[PDB]
Amino acid sequence: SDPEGTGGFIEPKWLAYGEIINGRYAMLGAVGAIAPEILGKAGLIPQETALPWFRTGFINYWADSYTLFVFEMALMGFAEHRRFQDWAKPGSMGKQYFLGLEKGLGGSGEPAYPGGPFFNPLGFGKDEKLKEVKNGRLAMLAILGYFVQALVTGVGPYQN
Amino acid sequence: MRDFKTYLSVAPVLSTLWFGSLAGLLIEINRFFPDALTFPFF
Amino acid sequence: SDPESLRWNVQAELVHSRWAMLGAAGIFIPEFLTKLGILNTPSWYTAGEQEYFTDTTTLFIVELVFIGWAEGRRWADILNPGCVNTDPIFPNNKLTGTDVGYPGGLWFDPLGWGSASPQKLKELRTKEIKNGRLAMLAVMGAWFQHIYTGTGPIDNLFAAHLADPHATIFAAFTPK
Amino acid sequence: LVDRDPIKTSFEQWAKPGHFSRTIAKGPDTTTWIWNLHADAHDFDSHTSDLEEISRKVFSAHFGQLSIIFLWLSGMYFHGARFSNYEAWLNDPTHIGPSAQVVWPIVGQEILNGDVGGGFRGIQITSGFFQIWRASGITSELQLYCTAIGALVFAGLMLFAGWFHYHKAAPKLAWFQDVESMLNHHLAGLLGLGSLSWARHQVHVSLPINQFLNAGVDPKEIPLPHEFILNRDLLAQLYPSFAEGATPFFTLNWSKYADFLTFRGGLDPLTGGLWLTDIAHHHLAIAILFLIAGHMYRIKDILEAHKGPFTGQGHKGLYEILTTSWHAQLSINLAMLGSLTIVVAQHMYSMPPYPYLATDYATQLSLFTHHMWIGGFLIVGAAAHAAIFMVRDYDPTTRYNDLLDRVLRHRDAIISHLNWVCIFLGFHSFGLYIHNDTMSALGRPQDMFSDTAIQLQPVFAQWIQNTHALAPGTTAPGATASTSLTWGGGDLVAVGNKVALLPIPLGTADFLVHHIHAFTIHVTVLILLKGVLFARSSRLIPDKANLGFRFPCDGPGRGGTCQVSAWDHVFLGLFWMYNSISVVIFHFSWKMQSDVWGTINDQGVVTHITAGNFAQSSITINGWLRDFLWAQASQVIQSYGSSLSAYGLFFLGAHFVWAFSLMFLFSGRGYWQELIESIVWAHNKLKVAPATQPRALSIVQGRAVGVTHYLLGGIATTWAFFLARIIAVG
Amino acid sequence: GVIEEYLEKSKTNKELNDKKRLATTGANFARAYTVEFGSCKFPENFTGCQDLAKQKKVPFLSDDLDLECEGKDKYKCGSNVFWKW
Ligand code: CLA
Ligand SMILES: CC(=CC=C/C(C)=C/C=C/C=C(C)/C=C/C=C(C)/C=C/C1=C(C)CCCC1(C)C)/C=C/C1=C(C)CCCC1(C)C
Ligand SMILES: CC(=CC=C/C(C)=C/C=C/C=C(C)/C=C/C=C(C)/C=C/C1=C(C)CCCC1(C)C)/C=C/C1=C(C)CCCC1(C)C
Ligand SMILES: CC(=CC=C/C(C)=C/C=C/C=C(C)\C=C\C=C(C)\C=C\C1=C(C)CCCC1(C)C)/C=C/C1=C(C)CCCC1(C)C
Ligand SMILES: CCCCCCCCCCCCO[C@H]1O[C@H](CO)[C@@H](O[C@H]2O[C@H](CO)[C@@H](O)[C@H](O)[C@H]2O)[C@H](O)[C@H]1O
Ligand SMILES: CCCCCCCCCCCCO[C@H]1O[C@H](CO)[C@@H](O[C@H]2O[C@H](CO)[C@@H](O)[C@H](O)[C@H]2O)[C@H](O)[C@H]1O
Ligand SMILES: CC1=C(C/C=C(\C)CCC[C@H](C)CCC[C@@H](C)CCCC(C)C)C(=O)c2ccccc2C1=O
Ligand SMILES: OC[C@H]1O[C@](CO)(O[C@H]2O[C@H](CO)[C@@H](O)[C@H](O)[C@H]2O)[C@@H](O)[C@@H]1O
Repeated sequence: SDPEGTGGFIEPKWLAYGEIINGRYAMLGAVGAIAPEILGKAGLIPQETALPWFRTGFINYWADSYTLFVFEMALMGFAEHRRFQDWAKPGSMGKQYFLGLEKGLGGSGEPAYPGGPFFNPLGFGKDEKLKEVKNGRLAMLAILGYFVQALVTGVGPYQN
Repeated sequence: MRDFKTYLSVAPVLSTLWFGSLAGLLIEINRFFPDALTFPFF
Repeated sequence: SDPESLRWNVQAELVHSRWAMLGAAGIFIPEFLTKLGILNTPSWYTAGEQEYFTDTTTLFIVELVFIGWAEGRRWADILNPGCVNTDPIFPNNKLTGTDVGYPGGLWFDPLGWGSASPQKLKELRTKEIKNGRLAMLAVMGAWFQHIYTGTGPIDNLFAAHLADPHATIFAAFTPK
Repeated sequence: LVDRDPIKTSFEQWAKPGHFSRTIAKGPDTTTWIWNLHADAHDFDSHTSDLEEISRKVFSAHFGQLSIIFLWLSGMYFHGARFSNYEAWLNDPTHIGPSAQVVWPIVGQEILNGDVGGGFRGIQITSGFFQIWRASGITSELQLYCTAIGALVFAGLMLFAGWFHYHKAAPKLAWFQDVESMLNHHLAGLLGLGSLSWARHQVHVSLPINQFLNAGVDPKEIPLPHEFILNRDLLAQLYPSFAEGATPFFTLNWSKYADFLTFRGGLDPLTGGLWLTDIAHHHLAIAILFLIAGHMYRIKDILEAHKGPFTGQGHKGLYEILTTSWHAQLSINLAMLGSLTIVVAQHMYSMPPYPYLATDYATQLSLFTHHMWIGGFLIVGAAAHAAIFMVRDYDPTTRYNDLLDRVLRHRDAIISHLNWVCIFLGFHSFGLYIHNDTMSALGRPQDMFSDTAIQLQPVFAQWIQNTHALAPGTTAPGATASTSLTWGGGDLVAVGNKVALLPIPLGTADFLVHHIHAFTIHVTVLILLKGVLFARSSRLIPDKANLGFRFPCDGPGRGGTCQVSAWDHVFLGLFWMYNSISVVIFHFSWKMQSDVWGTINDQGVVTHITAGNFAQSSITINGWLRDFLWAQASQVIQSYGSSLSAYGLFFLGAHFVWAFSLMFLFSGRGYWQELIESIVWAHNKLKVAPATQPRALSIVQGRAVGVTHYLLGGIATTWAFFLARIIAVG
Repeated sequence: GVIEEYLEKSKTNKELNDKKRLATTGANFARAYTVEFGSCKFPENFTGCQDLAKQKKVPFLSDDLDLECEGKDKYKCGSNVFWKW
């Protein structure tokens, strides 16, 4: 049958709750701070013809370049909509191998978190003494947002 | 899929894919012979 | 809410398909086959290098006198006898319909079990790779595109141009 | 209908004769219903007796206009791009004479394609892109080629919002049937946030990128594709980066400035398109309002309020049903939208807002008559649709005893006056001219009405024009010139190719056209006014809202009983307005060229396209084909074998099509029946006719194929007459 | 077409060609096939001597990445004594 797409007060919000959750670790720059020593800046159009920003940043880059940028975001977007179909369910994913009884070996199950199950029961001594895990990382997202253009330039920190 | 004794229908103005085109192929004879006013024959 | 949307010949589109596509067979394996460096070389002197040309458009005539003949015989007795008038059995005819062809005339028929059944088993074979051939050739007919567009130097036409790195065309692989 | 209603078929209705009132298109065959179907296709007395949907259709099948205006414009930006002449024309204006369209040399074609400027074959333009396009804080041909697809973007999308309505299971009542906010929004931030946003991309980028164009260069010897960011360093030439001010307010010092704006008025010597150093300030100074303004409000309250003695008790309550009409809240609009378009048509020609207009004569009068026929074609409408109200829209009579029930109370009255108004005019408003003929052809000028014989004396001046160009000495601040250079007082020096605007003098031959307009504007309106007013009931027919606002004519009795109705008042009211506009046009160019347009050289001895021939000689209404129609038009009937030629070559057709209208306008109906059978007979003998009962035209269809033709005839006639006497000298 | 010898004598050839030193690109920044440079170590303004300079040095530039971090200085504001002038 024809594919589905139910709107209803607030799908737009479940997938809109989700969009920012992904963007909260695609926040990247300060979540994984080792990520950019200077990688937040993409480094457009600075040909051995010419130039970057403008006075920039200039004492954008060496680089990790290239092409094959569309093929990625498309091809691995050709997976985002599969853990969205496959586990509609009727399970058989573990096609195993025709012969061989020696395949008890499992791996996990369906995972969310420390894995197959949680696992290794046995725990607490010290470590010690649903959306807040969402809310605070747009309070990390939209923050670099203005920090791209984060300048007064002609002048600077009035505050100071 | 269409054999013998009339066939399937078509719209209000398929005449607008009959004025435009067919007829349209005819400018296509009015540049192959970019000219008329009598005509050689075959 | 879902298109309305069609068919019915929904039954026939599927048999210029096995036409188009099986067919692309002819181009797919013979090309690449070609035979890299056979030993080698492609040279065709024979009827061809001295008798004032060989073909092009006597090419077609002879060439598809046959295709002529055979492509016609192909769909227009695929099957369908009864072969005239006058009330509906749909395809846009089956105005063959309830009669196949003949009431006790000859051996219209192939094969016992009062039908034409080329027996029950063989979904196998041609469901798979073949309406493959439909699919396959979609993408190495999308290679036809890649394989040559770019009109190897020898012409920029309507000059945008519009930038410049380096060339393109075919033989297999890719810089990457 | 009836078909499957239910619940029980996605299976769409393709096949089974008819739909549209109920002994419908009947099994039994006919033709009338094929003009039915297209006509009244949009309507509402059928589809359903229940509002609901309709507003759910009109908010969709609306949409596909924007999207369209959007597929359109694209093929115009593309067009105004790679079919170039814009690049070529801009380094080289005063010089060029622009194109966008070009044939392909099939058959006769090519004659139409005739050297236009930056070195190429094509057909000209009187549609001032290439001049909005001055704008391009950037320039580049492939660029417009982005603005272009940027267009097709808005479209497909601003056209899948129309899937994303009606066809999608729709909003409802409240959504519009709560009106409470609508203009709140609209005027505040778009009306505002455009004009606003337009400010930001109207000094940022445009001002500078023609601040130093108004001199020379060849583009990309100027205005990069990014260049205009943070770099507030070239914004250095065109005022401070605020230097020491912070977000206006006052603790600011000017020992030498006052931000961009520094208000102009007049006209760039080198590009008299009015100054841009202003154009930001005025759009800014708009938006604010809208920005403040769209912040009402929530409705009745304000109209439920001020009444009086004779005033409007029903003022109070002026329509619950103004959330429950459309046909009403469309007709109101058209009067404004419409009447608020031809106010463009002036402020344009006596105050150009684009670089290179006036000098560009033909590329802003086309305008001033295109814009001019909407500020009229939209007004008769703005009446029609009120008639459509006045007859039907509401369910019952719940609306009662008010401003209207009032106006109607008098009605053989408001239109009783207005009438005499017109015959007072007409006699003072046209036979006025006819005097002249009868007495200038009699010939005794002593006694004409000349700008010089009947007592008026070498001055017009002392009125209000002369207190306009001179007002920069009131509460007025100032800024060299006026507001509109065409005013009485001071200044001359305007432009170095040809001319632009200068005073524009008056008296008589300006006095009386100005009055024919009155009488023309008035008797137009009489017929629409009385038309829409007497919509539903009368003492010629009271049983007279009983079908719809059309209906052919009630019937041979009562004497006449034909025209009546109000489709038809909106049929003979078009008939006038075609004049209303068609003679106002006739006015402007005969002025604007008899005086104004003309030209400088040494000692700027001015040389109008015509040494004011107007003078003593429009006053004669023959002078109007001595000096007009037979004078100019000599360019239409010379126009063969050229490049424009498509005008002269129209000017015969369409000057034919009109003279085909009368046949549709002037004739019976069981006539072409009585005829259509003789035909139908000869048809049957060969066995070739009956199926689909061929039928003559639906009394009022017939009038539909009058009128519409009479206009697309009688109109493009001049559309040709014009473009052919501004292209080429003028 | 029509062939005489031999689709070639000597086959297709130098049109992709790179071979002994397939170099260009991987190489060029054959300054820096090894962005090798200076000292090791250390004292100061390195960046030679071509390159140069040090322009404003310490943490700056070098960043680059100069290195390191120092009990400075320490950039942050106020100073450099904005020594201009
Ligand atoms: C905001 C405005 C706008 C809108 C949305 C509407 C909407 C409507 N009008 Mg309306 N109207 C308008 C402005 C508008 N009007 C104006 C300005 C006028 C004054 C002329 C009118 C005069 C008018 C009348 C008299 C009627 C309507 C009616 C209607 C309704 C019928 C619609 C229909 O079937 O299309 C009608 C369109 C056609 C059938 C297409 C034919 C168009 C022809 C004449 C071509 C025009 C010439 C052009 C140059 C030809 C193309 C080029 C060619 C040479 C290749 C509909 C609700 C009708 C009704 O009965 O109410 C329910 C009634 O007929 N209108
Ligand atoms: C300049 C160049 C380049 C390149 C390269 C390249 C470069 C290539 C390209 C390719 C392309 C492709 C593959 C595609 C693309 C597309 C695009 C880019 C687009 C974009 C856009 C925009 C911009 C916006 C809108 C959207 C779009 C998408 C349209 C070069 C340079 C140089 C120098 C210095 C010297 C010599 C050497 C070299 C090294 C050479
Ligand atoms: C979304 C937006 C916007 C905008 C802006 C806008 C939204 C603008 C607009 C404007 C508009 C305009 C500007 C209009 C125009 C119009 C036109 C142009 C038309 C014209 C015409 C006429 C005159 C009539 C008819 C015809 C035509 C059409 C031609 C934004 C938003 C936002 C948000 C939330 C977030 C943050 C940022 C912001 C920003 C705050
Ligand atoms: C005879 C004819 C034609 C004529 C024609 C004429 C003799 C005329 C016509 C006219 C048309 C028209 C005319 C249309 C149109 C149009 C337009 C496009 C318009 C536009 C405009 C506008 C926009 C608005 C207003 C202004 C104007 C008008 C400018 C034809 C005939 C024929 C024959 C033989 C047979 C077959 C068919 C044919 C081939 C057809
Ligand atoms: C057309 C019917 C005449 C009735 C109106 C005449 C009253 C005013 C006199 C002429 C009006 C036109 O105004 C025109 O005057 C002069 C022509 O003499 C021109 O004079 C211009 O040329 C010279 C060049 O430096 C100098 O004399 C002036 O500095 C300069 O303004 C101007 O380009 C224009 O300002
Ligand atoms: C958070 C993980 C790294 C540091 C967290 C734990 C304390 C940090 C170690 C400090 C080591 C001794 O003191 C140190 O404190 C800070 C944290 O390293 C350093 O912070 C450093 O981080 C910057 C990162 O670009 C560098 O420019 C400098 O080396 C310095 O700014 C001090 O400049 C350093 O002198
Ligand atoms: C001339 C005239 C007619 C006769 C006009 C007619 C019959 C015009 C209708 C002719 C139609 C449009 C011809 C349609 C035929 C073609 C569409 C069929 C072939 C399809 C094409 C491929 C040609 C009236 O019916 C009429 C009615 C009321 C008042 C005045 C008049 C009036 O003045
Ligand atoms: O093995 C990965 C590769 O990337 C590393 C991780 O190994 O880290 C940076 O370098 C790559 C280039 O290889 C960058 O694209 C990557 O995204 C960076 O984090 C580097 O050490 C390795 O070369």
